[PDB]
Amino acid sequence: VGIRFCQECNNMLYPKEDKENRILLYACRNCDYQQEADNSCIYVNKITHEVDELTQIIADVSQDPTLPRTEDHPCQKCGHKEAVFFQSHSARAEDAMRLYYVCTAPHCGHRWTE
Amino acid sequence: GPSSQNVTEYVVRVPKNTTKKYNIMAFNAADKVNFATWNQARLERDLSNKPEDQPWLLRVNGKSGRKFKGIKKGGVTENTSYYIFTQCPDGAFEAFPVHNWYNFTPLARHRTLTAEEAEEEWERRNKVLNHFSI
Amino acid sequence: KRHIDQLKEREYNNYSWQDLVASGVVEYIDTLEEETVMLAMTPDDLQEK
Amino acid sequence: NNELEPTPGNTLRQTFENQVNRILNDARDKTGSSAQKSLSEYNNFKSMVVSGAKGSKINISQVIAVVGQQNVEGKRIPFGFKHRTLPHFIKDDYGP
Ligand SMILES: [Zn+2]
Ligand SMILES: [Zn+2]
Repeated sequence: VGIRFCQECNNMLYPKEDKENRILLYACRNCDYQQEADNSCIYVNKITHEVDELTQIIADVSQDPTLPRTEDHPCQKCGHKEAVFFQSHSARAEDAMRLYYVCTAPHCGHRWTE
Repeated sequence: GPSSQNVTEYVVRVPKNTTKKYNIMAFNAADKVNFATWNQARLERDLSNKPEDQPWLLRVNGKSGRKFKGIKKGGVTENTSYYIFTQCPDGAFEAFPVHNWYNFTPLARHRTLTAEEAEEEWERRNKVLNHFSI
Repeated sequence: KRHIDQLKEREYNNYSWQDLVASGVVEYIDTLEEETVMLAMTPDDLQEK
Repeated sequence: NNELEPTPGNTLRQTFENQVNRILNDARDKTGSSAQKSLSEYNNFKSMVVSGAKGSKINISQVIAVVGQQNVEGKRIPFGFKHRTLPHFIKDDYGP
């Protein structure tokens, strides 16, 4: 799923097929450096696009003076009783009125939806 | 250790003259070049530009050896001069001015794709994908 | 309040707008910078806990 | 809390905001009816509205009861700032 760079000329390693041992070989076009593939899959295309933005929001958003705050929902990892919540603010806005939270305690940065 | 409790004081001089101009030769750490493997080197100004401005051409080991191209930095003394500080047998320090900064990079002596030929190849390949469709 | 009772005296005190900016109580705010700010419209009504 | 269910052919925002708009319209209609409910026979607005000379029955309610709900481009006031309408609100405020 990732990418492979050549170890000699630092370029993009293409996948190739050899008719001897039935194993995927990654080859270079400039040089002909070789090696075998460990996962033996090339292409993947996610159309659902249901990526949870809990992996994209940053912990320093709790320094924003223009975001609402809450005393109801406390943090689990530290027990702080003050959070700051917001919406998806991104694409995939068909049914996007969820409410992600971020703890505001210094050096906690814990994030969670509900 | 002496790096922790080490103490000393040495004199510094800045001679108004030198027998040779001093330059910096910089290498990417990521290459981790073994200088011991350099049995010999040749060093000449680059010929693409056909002097003091010329980029350097470094050829390691005389005949059979490595090759790098050195490209001059934009500035070296535009705001602050750079000095080479060297230790002398008397313990005193000697400072040497840096004349220039050259950037040295590794070279790929493999593969030669050709212009007009490459473009012609691309169109045929592009054409081939369009042909025999549905 | 120390800034007001000495600002109503500019006629014979030589204390004016310039001595007010240089003391860090007001500040010019551009339009771009105005997107990273949180404004209150009125002190006595929006800054109460 | 994700307890809304979209209707056929309606996004959640649609379904969301059009339900909010329907509630706002019902409230405005009730306020207008209340404003109309209280006039006298000697009133001079009712005297120009009834005879049809000048005016309409909504100007009475706008003068007496409620101006109502504004909207540009046929939809609610947009977010001209980023996630706000003015620097006097907190972000993503959807109230009336
Ligand atoms: Zn390669
Ligand atoms: Zn926390």
